[PDB]
Amino acid sequence: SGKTIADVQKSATQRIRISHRWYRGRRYVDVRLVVVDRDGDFVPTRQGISIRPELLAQVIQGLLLASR
Amino acid sequence: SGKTIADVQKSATQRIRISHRWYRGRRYVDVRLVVVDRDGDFVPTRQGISIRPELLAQVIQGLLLASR
Ligand SMILES: [Cl-]
Ligand SMILES: [Cl-]
Ligand SMILES: [Cl-]
Ligand SMILES: [Cl-]
Repeated sequence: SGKTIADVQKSATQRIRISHRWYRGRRYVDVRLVVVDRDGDFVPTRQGISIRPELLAQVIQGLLLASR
Repeated sequence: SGKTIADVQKSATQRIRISHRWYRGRRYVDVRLVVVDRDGDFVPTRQGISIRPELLAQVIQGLLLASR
């Protein structure tokens, strides 16, 4: 599917995965909750968002604003 | 409810909203697709992630790395 850029460990069972995912000729930044399933593998969930490259700077500035 | 920090305009009917949200005493940073239900009325979808403040630096770093 997508190439993993960063895996941020939330807990023993959960991570936020930031990946590049190509779709129909555009490279999205996918930010997604991945959780360990009954087999023990982390698997992506539907709790995630696709950021096209032109919005990525605004999203980062938003997170900086949200920092304390 | 939560407090909106920044909205990133994605399409006419969509934004990526960065907000503060709380569970009882605990603050989180939430990044979420919001979309219209009724006219100009932006409701939150399950397409989003919640980040305790101590993970925010790693999410920012991932996103920056994803720009490359
Ligand atoms: Cl898009
Ligand atoms: Cl783009
Ligand atoms: Cl968390
Ligand atoms: Cl924290």
